[PDB]
Amino acid sequence: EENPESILDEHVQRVMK
Amino acid sequence: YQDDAELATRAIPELTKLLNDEDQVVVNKAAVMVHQLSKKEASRHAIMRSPQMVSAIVRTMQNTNDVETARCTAGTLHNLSHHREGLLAIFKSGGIPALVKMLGSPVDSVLFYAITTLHNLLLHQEGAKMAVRLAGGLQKMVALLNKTNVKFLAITTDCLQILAYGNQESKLIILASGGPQALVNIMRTYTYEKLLWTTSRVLKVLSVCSSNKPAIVEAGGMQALGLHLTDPSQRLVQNCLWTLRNLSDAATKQEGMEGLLGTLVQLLGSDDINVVTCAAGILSNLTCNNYKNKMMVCQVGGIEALVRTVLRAGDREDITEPAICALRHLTSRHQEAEMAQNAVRLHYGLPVVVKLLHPPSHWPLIKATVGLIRNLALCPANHAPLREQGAIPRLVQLLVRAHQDTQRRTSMGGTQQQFVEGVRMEEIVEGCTGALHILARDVHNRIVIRGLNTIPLFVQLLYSPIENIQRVAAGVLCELAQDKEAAEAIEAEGATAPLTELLHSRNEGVATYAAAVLFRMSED
Repeated sequence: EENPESILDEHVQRVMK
Repeated sequence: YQDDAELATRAIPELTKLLNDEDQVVVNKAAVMVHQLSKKEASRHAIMRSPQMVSAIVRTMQNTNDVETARCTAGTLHNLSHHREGLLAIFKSGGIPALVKMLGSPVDSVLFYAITTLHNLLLHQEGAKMAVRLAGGLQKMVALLNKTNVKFLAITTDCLQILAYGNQESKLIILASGGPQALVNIMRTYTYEKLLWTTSRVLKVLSVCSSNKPAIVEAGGMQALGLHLTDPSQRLVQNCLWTLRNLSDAATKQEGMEGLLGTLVQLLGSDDINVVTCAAGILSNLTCNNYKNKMMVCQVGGIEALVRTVLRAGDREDITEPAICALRHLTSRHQEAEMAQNAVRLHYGLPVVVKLLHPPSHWPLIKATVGLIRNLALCPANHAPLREQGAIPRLVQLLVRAHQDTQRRTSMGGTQQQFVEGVRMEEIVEGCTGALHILARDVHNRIVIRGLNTIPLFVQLLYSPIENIQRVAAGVLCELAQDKEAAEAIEAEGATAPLTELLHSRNEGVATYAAAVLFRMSED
């Protein structure tokens, strides 16, 4: 279901902007 | 929830038993459940706080090549890395060397789980830097710069920035791994703001390195960084500028700099003082000893823009010093030098330039300004104006002060000769005398120079142990010797004896000027 690219998108969402 | 931190706890030893099972079929079952026990507030802190778990989970991931359990495990560690207890727990079980092994995984989801977790460890776990370096994550990360997912590259390049910062060990390895060329490739290929920014940060860190500097330059770093100076993002532009200033002293041999140079010139008219400062700094280093760059900057209006920069800077010496230095480079030794010398006058620069010789200017700016004045004086049309602004009296005054200071050190202030505000007074003595040598080509300037009673000093400068000073002193005396009255004064001052000895100087310049003074004085 969840695209294994959301892992990065989420990470980026928290570490920086 | 009242049974999560109670049953899952009694469930931890359970799944932990399965993860160590020899049957490569059910070990996958636990991997899934364990991953699930990483989404709940309890189960998360259950496994995370269960040293037994963490260890097995990590061992599983790396061992099982099964392109299905590799992600369940990898996915577990990543959920734990969002908590300090998790980071520490992962660190103790030796997850780092494992995660680094998974960076070679052909399963994107695993790859992403690996780089993101390592990023968390390198961001909040002390000791992570050593471990990643130890496992050889550096070369691995440099290899992965061949991928194309931009968010992935941003994460990867940020890790490299964290590991490289203030460590030549990492920097050396990055270089050997072909990092510079890869990093420059990213800057000239992608447009994802975050990625360009993070990559520019790695380059900034490497640019202060001695071995990485010439490498980044050869890879084409100057030109690539120059591609983003017009980008909307201020942090990107400013990072490219800082890195550019650092590389600029080792890039005086590059071609295809037209674009960068033109952009730097227009950046001088920026509203941001910090952009202006860097831009002037970079132009100063790129026009040093590079006739090509000099011709280009002049061609795109560099002279006018730099004089404007000086006017706008006011008493801010961090800006006028490099801007004045750039102007000095642009006014000599190149096809358009003469045009540059005239343009400074045509753009009302002579008055401002001469004023810079006066307080509140400090010595470094003064030193740079004297040199510019020497170049400006190569253009005969600048003689009268330079004289009208009081240049000669101030140059002589500066010469007298600096010479006396070197005299109060011929005794012992510390050593042969040290600095004052970062400048050796011997350099001011040389610079001023050199400016007067050129200015003395004009008959009216000679009258002024002679009228200030400078001949005695110029003669004593012939005894200077510094060759360059002996040379400019002999030079100015040669120019003044064409006037009979000055020629008699030079002789009365006993210059013949020292000039005669300088005929044997090991410095051709010194021997030639000395001889020229004697010839001028003989056939009158």
